Amino acid sequence: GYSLFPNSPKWTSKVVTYRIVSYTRDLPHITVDRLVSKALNMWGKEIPLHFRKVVWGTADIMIGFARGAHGDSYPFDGPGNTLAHAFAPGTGLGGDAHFDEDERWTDGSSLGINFLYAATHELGHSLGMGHSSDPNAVMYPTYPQNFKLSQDDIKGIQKLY
Amino acid sequence: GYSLFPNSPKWTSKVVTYRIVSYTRDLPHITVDRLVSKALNMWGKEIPLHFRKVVWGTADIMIGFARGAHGDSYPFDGPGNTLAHAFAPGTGLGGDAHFDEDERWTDGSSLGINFLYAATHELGHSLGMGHSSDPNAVMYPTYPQNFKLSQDDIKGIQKLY
Amino acid sequence: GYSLFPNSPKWTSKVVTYRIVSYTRDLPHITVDRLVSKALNMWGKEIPLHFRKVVWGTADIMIGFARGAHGDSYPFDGPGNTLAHAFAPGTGLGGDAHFDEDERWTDGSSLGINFLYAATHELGHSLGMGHSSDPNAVMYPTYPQNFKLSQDDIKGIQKLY
Amino acid sequence: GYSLFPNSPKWTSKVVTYRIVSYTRDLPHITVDRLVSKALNMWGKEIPLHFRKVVWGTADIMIGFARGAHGDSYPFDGPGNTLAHAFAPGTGLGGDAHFDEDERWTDGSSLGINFLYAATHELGHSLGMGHSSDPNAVMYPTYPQNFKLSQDDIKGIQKLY
Ligand SMILES: O=C(O)[C@H](Cc1c[nH]c2ccccc12)NS(=O)(=O)c1ccc(Cl)c(C(F)(F)F)c1
Ligand SMILES: O=C(O)[C@H](Cc1c[nH]c2ccccc12)NS(=O)(=O)c1ccc(Cl)c(C(F)(F)F)c1
Ligand SMILES: O=C(O)[C@H](Cc1c[nH]c2ccccc12)NS(=O)(=O)c1ccc(Cl)c(C(F)(F)F)c1
Ligand SMILES: O=C(O)[C@H](Cc1c[nH]c2ccccc12)NS(=O)(=O)c1ccc(Cl)c(C(F)(F)F)c1
Ligand SMILES: [Ca+2]
Ligand SMILES: [Ca+2]
Ligand SMILES: [Ca+2]
Ligand SMILES: [Ca+2]
Ligand SMILES: [Ca+2]
Ligand SMILES: [Ca+2]
Ligand SMILES: [Ca+2]
Ligand SMILES: [Ca+2]
Ligand SMILES: [Zn+2]
Ligand SMILES: [Zn+2]
Ligand SMILES: [Zn+2]
Ligand SMILES: [Zn+2]
Ligand SMILES: [Zn+2]
Ligand SMILES: [Zn+2]
Ligand SMILES: [Zn+2]
Ligand SMILES: [Zn+2]
Repeated sequence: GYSLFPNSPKWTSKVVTYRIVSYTRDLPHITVDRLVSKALNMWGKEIPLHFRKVVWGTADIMIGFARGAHGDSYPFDGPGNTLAHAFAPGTGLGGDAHFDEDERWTDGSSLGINFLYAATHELGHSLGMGHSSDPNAVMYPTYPQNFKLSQDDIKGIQKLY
Repeated sequence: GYSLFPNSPKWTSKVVTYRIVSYTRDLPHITVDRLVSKALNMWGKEIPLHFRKVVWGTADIMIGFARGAHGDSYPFDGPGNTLAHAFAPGTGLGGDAHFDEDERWTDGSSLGINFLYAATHELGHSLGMGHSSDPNAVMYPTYPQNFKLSQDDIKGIQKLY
Repeated sequence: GYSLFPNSPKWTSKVVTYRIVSYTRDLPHITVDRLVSKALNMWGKEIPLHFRKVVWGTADIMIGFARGAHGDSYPFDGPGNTLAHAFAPGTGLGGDAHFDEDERWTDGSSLGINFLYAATHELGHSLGMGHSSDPNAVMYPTYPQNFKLSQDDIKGIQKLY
Repeated sequence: GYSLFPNSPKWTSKVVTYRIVSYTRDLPHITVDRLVSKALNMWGKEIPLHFRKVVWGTADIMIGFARGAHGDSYPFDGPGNTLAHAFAPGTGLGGDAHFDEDERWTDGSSLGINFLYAATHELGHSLGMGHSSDPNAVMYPTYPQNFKLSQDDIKGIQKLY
């Protein structure tokens, strides 16, 4: 089933702040804001953890779109191959979720990777979820138009928190 | 000569809807709309199948331009290499035709891949045509300024429909 | 020294038309127009051949910038690697000169590949010049801020025309 | 510790001019101007060398952003891999510092490679500094939100000047 990160890293505070640092030309900013809130909320409603949005400076969870090298040890690689990545809870880069600007992202109304599903998978990592062996789980290692957390996802996040 | 898809998939309804979901900066939207209609019509006039254009939501044939990964298992790969792809008739991704935004497309007045020819080849796949061994056929596996369906193309599409 | 193309292809008419089909965001259109004229003129003043500019349809020498695949059998390849190519005199693609939009081009006032030098090298091919073994020649196989045709370049073009 | 370039190239004049030739869409021009001044000044305050900014033509130190091939023998390579490069003091390309437009650069307020740190490392090369074996040094070979020259950096630059 589900998995966590080596050593079960998790957010230790009752509240975790997040910030959408950069956006994509593929969608309106407000759309990304709403979808990010929804992705967070689907994990959030299952656990004793609260998220607070900030719009400047540093937050526990820094979310953004970027092309190529962007300040961490995992530069993006253009169209295709890697699509996004996120880091387990912790200080610094810990918890951050990055999306490769060189793909095509959609709110479901156009062609593209479904951003809501992608954000839910990545933010799952940002909360401490590893990959699942259950094909129905959002945390399954491979990639949406209509979904919800699977029982395995809920079981895993509740186990961690 | 011509070929179909393994198991002869084809549209079973008298009418098939299509939608141009995303466009290219290389051309005016209306130009893409017209060229898509023409490509469809060249296959359409030869068979008992009708196409209806829609401009929102899902249609049987979803047509669009995209860079990199875009929601299916065949992400685009930047400039060069793969130029486009389309799927045989069926539910979901079936029938869809995608074009790589990282190439240069033309209506024939500039440098670029001839979009009308490319669309006619891809939509051929969207209708259930495989590749032909006849060099004169639009469905020949390799890539326009002035063409029409070859006798092999017509023979194949009529055989399927 | 200099070389021509296998079989000495050359323009057989007294006048050769040319058209700048597509431009680059790196420079003003008029700048590209002027630099192209200058590149042509440096070869032109040495031979009994005249060039006439056209701004629509097809011309003997079609000049343009493009990203990735663009209608011929040599798609561009993104930043780096191939920078441009041109074809020996002849019908169709013959004589055409293409420049990869994924590099940086300059009129000499910024960072970039010197477009005047690049255009002079490519249009050399468009006129029937092959590569030279003389390092001073514009037609040397490898890549400008201040130059003129070398004696080898002049000797070669005059030999062909 | 620190290293210089083979043969200790260095600026021999009391004053060295610099010009920011091209900018990045990632940041305001003035921001790049300020950060470049700061990077120069951190090396400058430690040595008997003065920098003068120019805004046209050629300067000893030409600074700029570029995609792909850009006029030297080291074309950039798209997102990832090489991020930037600079040349040791000397005529022509000597002293120049180039940054790959295909990455993401930041002033520290967004996602991206920290431009101030990157500029300080590259301009270090432009002044004649090689790579250091000291992990605390800005000149360490690998890649920022809050830094200053390390004692090794200062020792090295003072040794050269
Ligand atoms: O997200 C992933 O799993 C992998 C790499 C990765 C990120 N965080 C990790 C934590 C542990 C191990 C690996 C990772 N990125 S990917 O580009 O291969 C990717 C894989 C799966 C999905 Cl669902 C999506 C997306 F973008 F759609 F969310 C992206
Ligand atoms: O269209 C093609 O054949 C191949 C891959 C492909 C798409 N659908 C298929 C169905 C079956 C088998 C392969 C395919 N794309 S390609 O990029 O190699 C390509 C090949 C041929 C042409 Cl004509 C064009 C274009 F874009 F011009 F239409 C593209
Ligand atoms: O122009 C070239 O030689 C090669 C490939 C090529 C084009 N035409 C040819 C005719 C015969 C043989 C090879 C070629 N392009 S390249 O990108 O390797 C290139 C090589 C040299 C120069 Cl000078 C420039 C530029 F762009 F600056 F003009 C480009
Ligand atoms: O800057 C570097 O070291 C290498 C290549 C290089 C440039 N100048 C050199 C002089 C000698 C030897 C190698 C180099 N560029 S890199 O892209 O690998 C790179 C390496 C380290 C840093 Cl810190 C940064 C940046 F951009 F952040 F400044 C870039
Ligand atoms: Ca963090
Ligand atoms: Ca990617
Ligand atoms: Ca479909
Ligand atoms: Ca491609
Ligand atoms: Ca021609
Ligand atoms: Ca290239
Ligand atoms: Ca210099
Ligand atoms: Ca790069
Ligand atoms: Zn990242
Ligand atoms: Zn994952
Ligand atoms: Zn696709
Ligand atoms: Zn095909
Ligand atoms: Zn070409
Ligand atoms: Zn050449
Ligand atoms: Zn450079
Ligand atoms: Zn370095």
